[PDB]
Amino acid sequence: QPRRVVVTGLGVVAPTGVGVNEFWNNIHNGKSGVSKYEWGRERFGFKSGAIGQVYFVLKSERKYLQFALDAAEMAMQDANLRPSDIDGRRFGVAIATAIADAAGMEECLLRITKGGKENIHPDLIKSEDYDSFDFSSAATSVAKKYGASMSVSNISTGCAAGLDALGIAMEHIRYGRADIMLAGASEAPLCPLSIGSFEALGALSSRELENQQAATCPFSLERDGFVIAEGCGILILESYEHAKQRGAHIYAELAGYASVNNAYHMTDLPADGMAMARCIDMALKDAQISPSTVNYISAHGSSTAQNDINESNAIKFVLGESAFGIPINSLKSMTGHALAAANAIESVALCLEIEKQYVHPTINYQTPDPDCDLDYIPNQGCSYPIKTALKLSSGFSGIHSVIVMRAV
Amino acid sequence: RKRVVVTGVGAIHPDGNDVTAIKSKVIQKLLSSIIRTLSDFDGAKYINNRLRRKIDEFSVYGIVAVEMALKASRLDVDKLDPNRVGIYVGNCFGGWQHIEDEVKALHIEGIKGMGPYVATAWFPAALQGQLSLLYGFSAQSKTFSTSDVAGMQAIGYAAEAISNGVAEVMLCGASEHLSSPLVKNLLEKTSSQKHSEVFGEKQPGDFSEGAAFLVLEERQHALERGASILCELTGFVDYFAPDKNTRNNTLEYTAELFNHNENAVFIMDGIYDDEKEITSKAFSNKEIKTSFINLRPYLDNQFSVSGVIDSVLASSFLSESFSNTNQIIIQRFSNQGHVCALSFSAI
Amino acid sequence: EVKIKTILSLFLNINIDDFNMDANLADAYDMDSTELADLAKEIEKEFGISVTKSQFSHWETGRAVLDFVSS
Ligand SMILES: CC(=O)CC(=O)CC(=O)CC(=O)CC(=O)CC=O
Repeated sequence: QPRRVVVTGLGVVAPTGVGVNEFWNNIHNGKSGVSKYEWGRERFGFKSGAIGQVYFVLKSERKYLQFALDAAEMAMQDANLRPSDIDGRRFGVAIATAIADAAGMEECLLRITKGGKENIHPDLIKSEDYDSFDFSSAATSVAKKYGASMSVSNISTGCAAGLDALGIAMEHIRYGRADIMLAGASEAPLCPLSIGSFEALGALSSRELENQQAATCPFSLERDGFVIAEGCGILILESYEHAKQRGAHIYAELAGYASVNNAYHMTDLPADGMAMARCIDMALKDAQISPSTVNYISAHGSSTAQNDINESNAIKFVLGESAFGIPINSLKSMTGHALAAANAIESVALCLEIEKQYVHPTINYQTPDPDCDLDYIPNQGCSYPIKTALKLSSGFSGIHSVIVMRAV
Repeated sequence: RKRVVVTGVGAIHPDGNDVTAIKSKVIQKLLSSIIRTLSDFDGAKYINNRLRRKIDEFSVYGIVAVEMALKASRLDVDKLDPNRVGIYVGNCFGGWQHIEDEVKALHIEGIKGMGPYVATAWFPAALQGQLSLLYGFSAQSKTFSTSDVAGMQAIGYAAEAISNGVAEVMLCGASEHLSSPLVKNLLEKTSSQKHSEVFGEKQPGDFSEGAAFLVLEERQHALERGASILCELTGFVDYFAPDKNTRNNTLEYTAELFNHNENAVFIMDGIYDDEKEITSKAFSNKEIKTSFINLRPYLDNQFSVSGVIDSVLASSFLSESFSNTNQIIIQRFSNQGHVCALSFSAI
Repeated sequence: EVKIKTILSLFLNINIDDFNMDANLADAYDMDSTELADLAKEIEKEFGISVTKSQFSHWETGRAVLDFVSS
């Protein structure tokens, strides 16, 4: 009765590239998508001078909704799905986000208060402003466009929301509620409120650098915070039987999913990484796959002091002495951190890696950290035969999320 | 598949600061818009000053609701295995009350304007993390921000997690704080005039803030410890309607929850005018005959809390406390065109 | 001064009478990095002087915060 879940379509809007073809070429060669920005330091007085931008006066550009519609269009065209193939009742959406249209909410708040100086003017509140506060704008808009009548959800579990959307999408297909499922995440956090929030927290990279692209350096001894980014990842998940009947192209099998809590801290991550290790273990039991077949890991790799040590020790706990051989990488070295969107974009990259039997490198690898002493594929990538792949994600409220992907 | 049962419920509302106070008021009322605040409420006794300083009021409402629900369930929380307990939350608007002044001050002063708790206070997933630190619950925990039906999905997928055997206990529910100047002025103006393209025009109604939570747990686990079982969660429905044609077809999936039961009470969304016409026609097709009870005029629009607080009341009604009903089915739907429903059965 | 002691008392949730100014914040009062950043923000608010991450990292005790604001 339980059914296998497979990825038939990919759509991505990332700083490394917009579209599957452009996105892959750049991450293959190890080209940074990180851009230097001026309005952070000059206007607001942030120590950060690097962002992951895809393309000072406040603008409600509706990027969160835009990136979701663009990625969904690319993913549905890549999957080769059309009204004839799609059964509305058995087709559902699951697009996750950490802050949704916070840019639109921030811009609305400052407009109605005239630059945040005065109290709120009721008359200046427009009819269009209410759409900004809608968290599931991306989920419902995509569901409307392609006629999805099955469960439409918006998981907002911070930076683990991306994999959690893929997780609930996998459950819908496996337990026989849906045949097709549009899953992923969209994020647009390059606004002063979002950047200032992390800046104030001290989670962003703040060290003085000649090259701002090097500011994101996962598993390096120099790392001091994550470079914030924007973008969207969309995966067309569907049943193995449903894909074979219509003769669809299969990227990879989404085998298992698991999620736990740290019960430690909201932002800080512990060194031992026991919680993340338990999440990897439960994901493998869920997929019914032995840890011995795992020969590649797409790590979260934010390039903070606490995250990279947490994941390294977590992989060391599960695999043990066999952990050293396994290639482990972070896409956030090129793309930066798109919060919930980063899980989906890395999940799109992971599907392309298994398909093309290639592993993208962790760029900007300077001085090797004595604590982080695993294979991180520094600077130059290579061809590698991936059997069973792991995908680690972490966010606020001590949330760990793992999905197990597999070659068909 | 595993059978899921409700063992404890907790909610706070302008009508009451506990489940018994709310239930007694709505029954009494059963026999331009404003935001209704809580009366005679303070979170000094429940939450310590260190933690309360750094969290928004929506997280405060969530923790007091969970504490009341766990106390009613009579769970030995210390002896419970933390790896087999999860937290499912529904929250749409986040926590603006804690960060509003800091977002405005950022554009005048600079970084000095906003402090370091803006990153954890505002986001909707703050409540699940805050609960997980206090109680130490470590199992699968998710937050939904799907407009209107966030909390309705939270209960349904918390039951599915127990069904598939992910956790034995689940703290599922929702919370909202609408009294912050930004969302207060927004709801008082725009929400009244806005119609649903799928469903139609809205009924005249106010808004109310607060929280509602249920202690869902596996049936054998509940019987093991000798728990006072309120009711059994028998069915969950989660669909979407892009247009008016599919809308009427989707309501027939809500009719399947009844199992052709005549001794059933149907709690309705109560937001939109056309609901009673289209839902009754769907029941007429499936030969379903039930009683219609609307709680929305009395309880108001609470977004994610709406539908969850209904399930809190429905659990209390079925726990040997209308005449004699053995199944209560609650329906909710969004502006964009969701269709969500939960089924609760007696004993 | 009294303006410093009242902040550290409120932020850590300690009785202002029982609070020690010479005691370690990280060890004794289990203070995290976010609370230290939040403390530094309110030093910028009250006194009106520039405070960076390099400067407030050395604030080991309640006497260290007093020695900085004097300079
Ligand atoms: C836009 C603001 O004001 C800042 C927030 O509250 C949003 C937020 O904080 C989302 C979030 O939790 C991100 C993580 O979990 C870690 C991911 O990188």
